[PDB]
Parts: sequence; C-alpha cells; structure tokens
Amino acid sequence: GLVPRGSEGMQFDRGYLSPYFINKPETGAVELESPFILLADKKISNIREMLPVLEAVAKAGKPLLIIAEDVEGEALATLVVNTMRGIVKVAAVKAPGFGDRRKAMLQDIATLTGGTVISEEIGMELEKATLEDLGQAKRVVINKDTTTIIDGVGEEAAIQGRVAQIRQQIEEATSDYDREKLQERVAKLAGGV
Repeated sequence: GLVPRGSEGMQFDRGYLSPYFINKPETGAVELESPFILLADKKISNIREMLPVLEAVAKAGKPLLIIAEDVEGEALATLVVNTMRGIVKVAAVKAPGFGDRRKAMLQDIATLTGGTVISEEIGMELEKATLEDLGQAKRVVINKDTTTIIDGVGEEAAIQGRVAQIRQQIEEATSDYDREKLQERVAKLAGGV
C-alpha cells in the first residue's frame, strides 16, 4: 500500500473566494511565497475587525492567506481592493469540511503551520490577533477549487502529536466511513510536512 512519491503539500477542496486574488494569470492560480496564514472559526465580514491583523501583515511585508468559515462583505471587498492596488498580496478561502470536522481540520492546519485558530467558540477576538497567531508555510498555491499548503513551519513534534491523536481516534472509531475520514486527515498532515 506504499505511496510512491514524497510530500507535495497538504491540499484541501476549497479555492479562492475572489478571482482577483489570482496572481499567475496564465494558469489561473494564486501563488504566495512564505505567507502568513490566518485561521478563524467564523465568517469574517466586518472590516474593522480585520484591519489590525491586515495592517500588521502589511507592515511585515509578507503575503497573507486567510482560511475562515467564509470571508465576505466589506472585509472581502477591502482585501480585493488592496490586492488589486498592489498594497498587500492576500488570498482568502473557506475552511474545509463541515460541522465538528471543519473545526478539527482547521486545527490540523494550525498545527501544521504553527498558527493559532482564532476561535470565537472560546472567546478569542480576531481584532486582537497578532503575527504570533499566524501560521506560516513556504508556499501556498490556490486555484478555483483547491488550496495547497507546502512546507508548513509547525514543529515536527507537535505535528506528530496531532497525527498520534488522530490515530487514537481511528482505533476507537466505529465505522469505515469515520475511519476513512480520519485517515484522510493523517494523509493531509503527512502531505504538508
């Protein structure tokens, strides 16, 4: 059952939330080098809530990938205007999966990238997020349908610890469907290292 080639990135089935994030027009892709990654468990729409961390990323001069339940309204439009005007290099995508599996996969991505989920479930405020809460990866490639995160910076021990947690859930699972969904998360994590 050997997989015959190495890691080529953690990929998930959500693509860009605006075609204006494309920066490789010939292929229709967004390619960001050494981006920060903002991870949030809710829909982002209020521009005042999103500004602090966007200003911090602009000041750092690095691209930003935002993975949130959705990014819409005034916040989405402000990202679009600033990207088109060349002020910031940003892209936003929906977090993958549904219900409690969406929360678990967003933490999978956090652990891979050394980020911290901004979770309103536990009272965290996006307005107060800082560069230390952002994950990082060597590169992110986004197209209409998918997002790939290559070489997340998370410590190896933490990534293995998460995998070990998922393996324990696989052992305790009571169906093939549930086991296969857990195994898919392990394959995704292995792909991002």
